[PDB]
Amino acid sequence: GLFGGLAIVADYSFEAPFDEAMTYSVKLDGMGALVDLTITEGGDQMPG
Amino acid sequence: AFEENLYCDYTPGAAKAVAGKDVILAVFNAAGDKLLAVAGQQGLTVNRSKDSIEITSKDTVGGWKSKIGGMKEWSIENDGLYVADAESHKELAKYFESDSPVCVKIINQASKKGLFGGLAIVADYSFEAPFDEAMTYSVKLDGMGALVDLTITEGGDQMPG
Amino acid sequence: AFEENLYCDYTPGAAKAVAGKDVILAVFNAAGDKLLAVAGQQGLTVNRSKDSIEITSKDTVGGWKSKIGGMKEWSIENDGLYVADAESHKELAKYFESDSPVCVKIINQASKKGLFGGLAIVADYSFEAPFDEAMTYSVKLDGMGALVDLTITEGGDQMPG
Amino acid sequence: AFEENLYCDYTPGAAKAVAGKDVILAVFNAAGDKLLAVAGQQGLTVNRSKDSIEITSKDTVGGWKSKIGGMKEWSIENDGLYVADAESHKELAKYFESDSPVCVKIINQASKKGLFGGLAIVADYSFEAPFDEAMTYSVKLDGMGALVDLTITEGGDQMPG
Repeated sequence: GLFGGLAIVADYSFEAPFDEAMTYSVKLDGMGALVDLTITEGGDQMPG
Repeated sequence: AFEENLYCDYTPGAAKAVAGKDVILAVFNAAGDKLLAVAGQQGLTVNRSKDSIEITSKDTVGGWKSKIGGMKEWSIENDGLYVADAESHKELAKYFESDSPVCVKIINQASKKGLFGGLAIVADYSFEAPFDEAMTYSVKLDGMGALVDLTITEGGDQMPG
Repeated sequence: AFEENLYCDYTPGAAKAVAGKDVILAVFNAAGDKLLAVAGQQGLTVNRSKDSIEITSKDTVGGWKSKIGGMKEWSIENDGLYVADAESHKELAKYFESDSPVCVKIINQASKKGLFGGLAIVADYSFEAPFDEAMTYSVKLDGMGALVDLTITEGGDQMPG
Repeated sequence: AFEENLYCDYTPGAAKAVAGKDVILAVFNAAGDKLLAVAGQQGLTVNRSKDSIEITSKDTVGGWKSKIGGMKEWSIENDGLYVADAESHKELAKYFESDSPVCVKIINQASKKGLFGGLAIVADYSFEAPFDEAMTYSVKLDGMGALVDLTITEGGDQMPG
């Protein structure tokens, strides 16, 4: 793991041109602190 | 499509891609009985943003700012080829002139599932006519309230016809 | 074969060459139950390429830039004689008309071994009819994904029937 | 063709080759009542191509990029001897001047079968006059839309005259 934290979904937008595939873009602002997992133990749980 | 799908994995598990041309924007006419897809669509943008307000104070510990979520907005931008005789364009012009809310819906033609639905106002309706290209329209509608997300809500699968 | 093979040797250790006429391209039909060899092929080309990403930095020493591997893709180009009544050509036309990703494979008729196989789209399908020779057809297919190499993979040896 | 045809096989199984003599390009006149072939044809090419959309992301695995089919387009190139007094060339010139779409088709005049047909625009109409040989012409037609395939669809077997 590299980073972790608690965020709010500030932006969640979509695009769909007629030449390409439908795309999404999400932007999350920080709630409080972001823990940098590269300089601490733990936080190595892979998705699944 | 055989040899036990040794190389050509024909098994469908997920679309994992949606063509842009399959997602369209439609509006409800003045009576609302008919759904009309605006003619000559070539682009579509759906914006959904939420404001964040800072609640930092002297008792905040950790050296990181504190924020919380707030209000939400949504707006839709569409554009493409413009033909004045199209029924959908006439409906859009009537909505713009009469200053009335318009019911809009973003749907997926291929998957036969609706995506988003809302009530908006025609904020912008502009046209451009370059001499070496085709005349084009661009419309922008910002919603006057909630935008129901039909992906996580059952129903809302009606389509133009 | 004898005189202790003093002048001519007959020991099979390898072939040292594979005649191009012995290797052809085959396509699975719409249901994929049959494998059809394309009619009247004359030339075949299989292209496989992998992108390279440059990672040179100020920490790099020795005076040589540093590169790493990246994404890889593949395509197949096949040309030959064209007959409109061939079953393989009819299936290719049906595939081209209606999207319909195609499961193709390169195999060796003489060695009875399959070489490559995978899914692809019919990107190009063109014809030429000069007045001094017979009609020629050309087809170009780009891979949707992995192209399984049957030379180093066990299995994949079904032949057209 | 007897003694069990031990050396002379006359059984017709397939043409296996179509000479360029039998393949011609024909166009419909302004009224469309009479279809006529282009005078002095010498060479013909038909190009049909499909776009590929890359959909590679961080979710794909195996080291191969992912692509899907896209749009379609087609064109026809035809070169040969120019006879300015020919009715076919007069019709082509009228179409080029009046910028009206032209209906064209490809005919296998020997097998009495049609191959392709559709609407097109005359993008190029050029003539070269070397002092050694005859003065020639070249025409390029771009498709306005669908180029239907007569080899897999019934009908489309009308002939010039």
